Amino acid sequence: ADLFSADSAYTFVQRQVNFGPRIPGTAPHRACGDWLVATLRSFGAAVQEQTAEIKAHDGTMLPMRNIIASYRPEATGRMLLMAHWDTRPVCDQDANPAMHTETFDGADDGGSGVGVLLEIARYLGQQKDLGMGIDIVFFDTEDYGSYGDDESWCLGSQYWSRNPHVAGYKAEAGILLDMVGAKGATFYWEYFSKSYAPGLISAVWQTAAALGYGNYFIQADGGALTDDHVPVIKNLGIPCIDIINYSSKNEHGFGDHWHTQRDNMQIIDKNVLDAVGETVIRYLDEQVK
Ligand SMILES: Cc1cc2nc[nH]c2cc1C
Ligand SMILES: [Mg+2]
Ligand SMILES: [Zn+2]
Repeated sequence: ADLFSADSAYTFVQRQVNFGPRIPGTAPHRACGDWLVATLRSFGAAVQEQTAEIKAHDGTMLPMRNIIASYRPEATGRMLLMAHWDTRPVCDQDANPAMHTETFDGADDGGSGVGVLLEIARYLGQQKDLGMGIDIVFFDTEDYGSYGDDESWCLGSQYWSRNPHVAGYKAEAGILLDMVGAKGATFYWEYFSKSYAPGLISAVWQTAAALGYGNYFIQADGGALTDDHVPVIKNLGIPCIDIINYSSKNEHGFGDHWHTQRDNMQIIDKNVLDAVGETVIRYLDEQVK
């Protein structure tokens, strides 16, 4: 199956990275956001932006910019796809205490999910007579928190889930992609995903298995990860899963590149992007019925 161009997704990641770090409040962030909006529109999506001024953990006032792209916005049966598009300002997990004040590319952490969903949006824009509405949401200000302070992360998704772009917004299911591009990635059952959306997690992991991606989508418990999907679950009641590279066997749970200078384009593996994208596209295809 090649409904999902791995080369194209890779290129989308590289473009994001070549803007420079998409750090909230900086010029590369603004330019990359403009480009994301324009690209989604070029793929036939109706795109709107949700802006707000939000207070970070350190009092910094961030210009949150969520990006919402919709196909068939009038349809009542909807599918939701999510990723965060900001970059963490500092790679304060670098295994070199000197780099805890510098910037990293966020190729996997932010770039990968956005790239996969941009390629999926291209695919969808080529479809005529979609069977369901589809919303692609790029959350801002996901990666600006402090460790141990759970509420300081996922600010864009908190805001959107508490203030959706349409009153009573509902989708049948939600899929969040987070760090879905690194070589050797392992996608285990994230706890909140399986606890609140067991049917969706089963369907997606079995879809991946059927496609030959059981080496990436492992049918075993992973971590309990408070990601952008949890506010959506809690405040909108949408069953959401999180496809995220994480393993308790990793020193940090997340890949060793996470929040280091090594989260750059050299960590990206086209085959991982392809596994995730082919899986998600096949699931969508079998849901628009
Ligand atoms: C702490 C944390 C950091 C992240 N960075 C990208 N996704 C993330 C998810 C969590 C839960
Ligand atoms: Mg493919
Ligand atoms: Zn991060």
